[PDB]
Amino acid sequence: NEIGYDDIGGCRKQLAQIKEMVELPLRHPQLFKAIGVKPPRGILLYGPPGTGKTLVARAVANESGSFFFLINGPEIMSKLAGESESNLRKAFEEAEKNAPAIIFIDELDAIAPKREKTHGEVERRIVSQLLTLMDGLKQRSHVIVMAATNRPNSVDPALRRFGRFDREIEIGIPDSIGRLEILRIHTRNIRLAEDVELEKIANEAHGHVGADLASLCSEAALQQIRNKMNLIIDAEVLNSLAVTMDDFRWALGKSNPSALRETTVEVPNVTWDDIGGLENVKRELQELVQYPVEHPDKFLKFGMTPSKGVLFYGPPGCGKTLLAKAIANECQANFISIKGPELLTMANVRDIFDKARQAAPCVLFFDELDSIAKAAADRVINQLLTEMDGMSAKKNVFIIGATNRPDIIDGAILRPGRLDQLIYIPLPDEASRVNILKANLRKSPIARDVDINFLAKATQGFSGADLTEICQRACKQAIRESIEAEIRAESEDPVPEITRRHFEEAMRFARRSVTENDVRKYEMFAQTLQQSRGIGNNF
Amino acid sequence: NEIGYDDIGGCRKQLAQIKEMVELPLRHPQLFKAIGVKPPRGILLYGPPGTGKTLVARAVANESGSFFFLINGPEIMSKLAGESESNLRKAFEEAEKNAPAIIFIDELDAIAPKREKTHGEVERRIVSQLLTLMDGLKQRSHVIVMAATNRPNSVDPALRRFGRFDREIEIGIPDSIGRLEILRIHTRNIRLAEDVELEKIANEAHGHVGADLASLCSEAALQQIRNKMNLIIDAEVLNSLAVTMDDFRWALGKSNPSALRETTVEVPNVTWDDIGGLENVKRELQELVQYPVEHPDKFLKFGMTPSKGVLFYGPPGCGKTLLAKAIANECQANFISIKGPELLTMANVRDIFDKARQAAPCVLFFDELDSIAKAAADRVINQLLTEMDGMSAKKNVFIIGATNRPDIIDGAILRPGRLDQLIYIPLPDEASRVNILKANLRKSPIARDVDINFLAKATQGFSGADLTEICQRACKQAIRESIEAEIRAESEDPVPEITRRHFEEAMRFARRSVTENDVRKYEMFAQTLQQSRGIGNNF
Ligand SMILES: Nc1ncnc2c1ncn2[C@@H]1O[C@H](COP(=O)(O)OP(=O)(O)OP(O)(O)=S)[C@@H](O)[C@H]1O
Ligand SMILES: Nc1ncnc2c1ncn2[C@@H]1O[C@H](COP(=O)(O)OP(=O)(O)OP(O)(O)=S)[C@@H](O)[C@H]1O
Ligand SMILES: Nc1ncnc2c1ncn2[C@@H]1O[C@H](COP(=O)(O)OP(=O)(O)OP(O)(O)=S)[C@@H](O)[C@H]1O
Ligand SMILES: Nc1ncnc2c1ncn2[C@@H]1O[C@H](COP(=O)(O)OP(=O)(O)OP(O)(O)=S)[C@@H](O)[C@H]1O
Ligand SMILES: [Mg+2]
Ligand SMILES: [Mg+2]
Ligand SMILES: [Mg+2]
Ligand SMILES: [Mg+2]
Repeated sequence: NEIGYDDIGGCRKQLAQIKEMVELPLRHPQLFKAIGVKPPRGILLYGPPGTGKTLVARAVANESGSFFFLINGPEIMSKLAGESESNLRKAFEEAEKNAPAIIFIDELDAIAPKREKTHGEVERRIVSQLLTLMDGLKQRSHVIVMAATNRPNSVDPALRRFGRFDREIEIGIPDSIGRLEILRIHTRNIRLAEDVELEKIANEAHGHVGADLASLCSEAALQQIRNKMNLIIDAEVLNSLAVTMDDFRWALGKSNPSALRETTVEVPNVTWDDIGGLENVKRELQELVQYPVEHPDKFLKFGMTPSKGVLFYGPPGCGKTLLAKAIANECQANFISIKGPELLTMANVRDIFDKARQAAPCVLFFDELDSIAKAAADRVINQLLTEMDGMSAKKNVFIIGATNRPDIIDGAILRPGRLDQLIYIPLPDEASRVNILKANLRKSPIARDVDINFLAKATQGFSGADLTEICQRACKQAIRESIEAEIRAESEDPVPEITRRHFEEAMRFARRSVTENDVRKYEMFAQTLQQSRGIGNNF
Repeated sequence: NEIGYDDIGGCRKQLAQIKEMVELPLRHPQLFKAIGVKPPRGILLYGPPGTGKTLVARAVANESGSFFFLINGPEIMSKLAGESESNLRKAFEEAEKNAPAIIFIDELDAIAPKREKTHGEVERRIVSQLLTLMDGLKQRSHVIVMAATNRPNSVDPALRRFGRFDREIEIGIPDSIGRLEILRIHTRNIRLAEDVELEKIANEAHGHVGADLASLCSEAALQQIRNKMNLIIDAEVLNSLAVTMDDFRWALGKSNPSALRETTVEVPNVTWDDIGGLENVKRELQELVQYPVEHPDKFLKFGMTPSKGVLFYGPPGCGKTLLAKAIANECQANFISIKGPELLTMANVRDIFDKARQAAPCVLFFDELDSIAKAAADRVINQLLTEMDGMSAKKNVFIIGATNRPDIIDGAILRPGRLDQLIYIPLPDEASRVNILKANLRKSPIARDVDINFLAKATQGFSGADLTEICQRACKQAIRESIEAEIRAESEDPVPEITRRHFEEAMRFARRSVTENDVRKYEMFAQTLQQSRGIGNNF
């Protein structure tokens, strides 16, 4: 029952990073003496609630082999004024007496809030004592101080300094692969039916931290019990209890994960095959994003630093969002998406650029920039420009912007050193429209009588989103006939695929979302955005 | 006199959940052992004041069969600091000593306010002690901690974490059926006249929580006593005391319920019969809302996910609110209505979307969107967009918007994934007008000389609101004639039905509300909203 590294999933990188700082010095002390390293003695784990950073603490407690002392934030603050000071002092004194040792301070924000913003005098005295104790740890003393907080910005800045907590590890939101690892860990003692495919549950559990995935496994078991209890304890029933995929899907539907609104920094699942049409832009994006990462030596050879800012602009529904996700996928680079409405609803723009820096190859995408232009907006745009200037081209963070309104985009964002690579995403041509329909219909069963070539030549001027709407309306016709066919059978297989007749009905009321007059305006700005940075038509 | 489950009405599902989480593990521990799920240990009951959560606590205390300890937040906070700390500690200690046990903390917000926003130090110490005690409950110990608050957002977020009050049950505003149940519960010991129909009172008591209904019964009985005494104790008078429907209606008229301004999440009472002539829109809304819920298998089969966003637009007074209510009714889905003025009058949009998520099949309606456009407005619209983008299409929450001003609707709301299903609600045609008049006159007696076809022919270009106005004017004419006839009879039924002369009088000054020029503009915007998302007529 004792927790170990095997009970933690989704943070393989972080655990190895912790081991290198807690276990490796003790196993091989001569490595650090040989090279002259100052091994870290302050480690701060941070991340949203439920990510498993108290679990990591329990793992290090039971695996490090060094004396472990656990300080709980609320426990210290629940004591009287004098007794909270003594417990902190006794914590460090015992650690130095039993070196090597690890002091773990869970819920550091409870002990060490910002002194400027702290009201009580006793609380501020505890923060001061912790700083004194942290500074009182001699280099000889083999004492590593670990801390965990889900509010890192609420901690006193003095503690996040050299010599004090100076190494920060993010136990963040797990990705799809990590979610599967957690589910496997939490289903080891739960009977599962043969139809349970935890891979699908992991892929569908967006926004779920390990704490949420633990609840999901628990709830699915209860739903299994509910089904049996409702029908009905006989031993046959007890031996027939096995969580089925239906229970997991029921649990996933009712689940309300706590990390839905957190920014995601995972590699997207969109590939080139999801776009297809924009061949030239694919090649251009590879050179702008892929080459600096894969072939950094060649750029050093030719002596010119790559520009790491791009701007997609064009008519709505032409794949600007898909392109940003596909390129990050090809490079296997993290992807942060910040839609324009999110920016306006929000020192938080600085955090986004901080997250992008932590993700070493990262594509930082600012979608729907037209919202800022159509609009706080001045503060948001100026903050973006300052952060872009603070992002060096030598760091593998690529900034991409997308706008459906190149007519109202501030020229400061196009300045060299900023989104100066201007890529125009036009309406698809007939050949492109064929590929878009093929891409959209991959998952759908289509009858042999459907000619995508005919659809492409009928959807002249149709944006990529419009073509998706035709497919959606084609499927709805198939579902309608499927339901009607089922009623006839019950009241007295029938439609297995999406036939041509469905597409005929789908295209009856279809109209292009971008008018030819609008296309003329977009083609005008394909020639004048580069020149929309001086006086222009303002005088 | 002891309170039990029979004394609680309206919250049947919540009581079932509480039984499953409290009683069922003890009856069949082997049932949980077999499937490897550990029952929960923290339950938070939340809801507006008076909904019966203290009543639920009393019921569980008298029915669970496990040691029950009650902690009243005001009682703890009325004691000195050490006394309050000792009382909490003793509560938890006694609960652990007499397991299985339930600790109920009534008014948890009084004990555990947000520490950042708490001024005193003793309060913070109490909150920290509560957290420590919650974390000190071992898995082996069979202690379930329950808490009740009418201000869940005022509770310390740390207490709503995993391993803490991690399961929340909403004891919310009862619906008509629940109101009838509560009224029946509270009329068990009150003598009722044979003419008392509690169903009508329950239907008419909008915004009444159980406490308001208890007060309503008490006030009706007081009104009966008052009426009897005003005439006048003789035993005949005492035995003639029976609450009549007049007393209940008087009490209901004088009652001022506390939950009037709370958002309602009930299934609406509007059916298709209240609309009539919008058959194509009815079928479309069925396909959009009902099919995903009833036939998810077909959507998964054809491989394309359904869009969960709709936008009604068209001339004013044509039935956009009625359509949303009726579609919510047909699917038996919960309905939340938020009007534009409400949004502008308000971190609360997130609350609306959370409520929508809790109601599993829910139609979230944003009516009178023209108010935002005519206007805080930017913040509201950006929050709406962000929340729409956070609502996955795999969850059965459907978002509908209605606007009488398609000319000033922000294009971001029409983006694919957002309210991209644009449905146009035109002025009714002659047959639609006939159906509207038939629907509006169902409850009203009408003379056989009234020809609805003639009215429909005369009301060319009239909206549904105008036809309802015509009906209201006819009824006013009938009431006036009835009053005049009554006066004549008293000073010396004559008007049993609404004759065609009344309709002739009503139609005399009736004019259409949507001009033909406005009809032309609406018909044009029926072609250009899909295209109002790029440059458009801005350059
Ligand atoms: N990465 C993970 N791998 C496996 N189980 C996990 C993981 N993260 C969370 N869990 C489970 O969910 C529980 C969450 O508890 P904690 O680890 O204390 O969460 P946390 O990281 O401490 O977040 P806070 O800030 O303390 S609320 C754990 O006890 C595990 O049972
Ligand atoms: N080239 C394309 N290939 C395949 N699908 C496409 C393409 N362009 C657009 N789509 C579809 O249209 C949807 C929206 O496209 P996006 O990638 O968001 O382009 P966009 O520039 O963001 O336009 P909007 O304003 O967001 S609709 C995608 O999710 C696809 O379903
Ligand atoms: N669902 C219900 N069924 C029956 N009676 C109810 C119900 N809800 C309230 N009542 C009655 O109204 C009284 C007040 O309800 P309480 O449960 O005491 O208040 P509450 O739900 O705790 O709200 P707060 O937040 O404590 S003011 C109860 O004692 C009952 O007499
Ligand atoms: N198709 C209809 N069938 C029956 N009654 C209708 C119809 N359209 C409108 N009405 C009547 O008019 C009232 C107002 O209609 P709504 O449902 O509010 O339509 P609307 O789109 O909201 O227009 P407004 O601006 O709110 S009046 C309803 O309560 C009905 O009494
Ligand atoms: Mg923790
Ligand atoms: Mg997009
Ligand atoms: Mg109460
Ligand atoms: Mg309305």
